[PDB]
Amino acid sequence: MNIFEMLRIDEGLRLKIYKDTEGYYTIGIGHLLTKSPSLNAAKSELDKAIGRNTNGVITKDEAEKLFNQDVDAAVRGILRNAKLKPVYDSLDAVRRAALINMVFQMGETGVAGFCNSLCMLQQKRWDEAAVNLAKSRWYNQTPNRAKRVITTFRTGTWDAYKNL
Ligand SMILES: *SCC1=C(CS*)C(C)(C)N(O)C1(C)C
Ligand SMILES: [Cl-]
Ligand SMILES: [Cl-]
Ligand SMILES: [Cl-]
Ligand SMILES: [Cl-]
Ligand SMILES: [K+]
Ligand SMILES: [K+]
Repeated sequence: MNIFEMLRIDEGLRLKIYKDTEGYYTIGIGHLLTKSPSLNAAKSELDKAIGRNTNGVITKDEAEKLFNQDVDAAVRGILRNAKLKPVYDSLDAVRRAALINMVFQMGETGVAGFCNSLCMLQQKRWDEAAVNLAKSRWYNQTPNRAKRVITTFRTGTWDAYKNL
């Protein structure tokens, strides 16, 4: 297991535009296109992202290219973020993947909204952090994914992604 495999499990793979869990047009492995309700706006964003006129359909290779860019940008963003970098740097590689997963799903600003949990993680109070992480909109709206991510933070293992 690694961050790519983990996010592939949590995000799926779809080659046509679809709506994510929040109703927003997305493609590939969780590549958000736009929050606009306009499908034509989403199709325009897709063509810009891929560099050709796609009409809403891409190949697996193209989905994986966007995914690699998105993972890279998430990590680089964490490192540029004065709130998230110290916590990231304090963690082992498995827990780092859980943090990247959260940032991929909700963005840097959203994860910075988890400061109470982030402090507990930085202090390596793993069970306390896990309890606090679940007191969130995130957990309520995507509980199965959140439970996997939280187990990864609690244990520092890949156990939640083993049967999957
Ligand atoms: S998210 C709140 C913050 C933490 C965790 S306790 C810390 C890394 C120490 N950081 O400076 C804050 C104030 C942003
Ligand atoms: Cl892009
Ligand atoms: Cl296709
Ligand atoms: Cl708590
Ligand atoms: Cl879920
Ligand atoms: K998804
Ligand atoms: K995403």
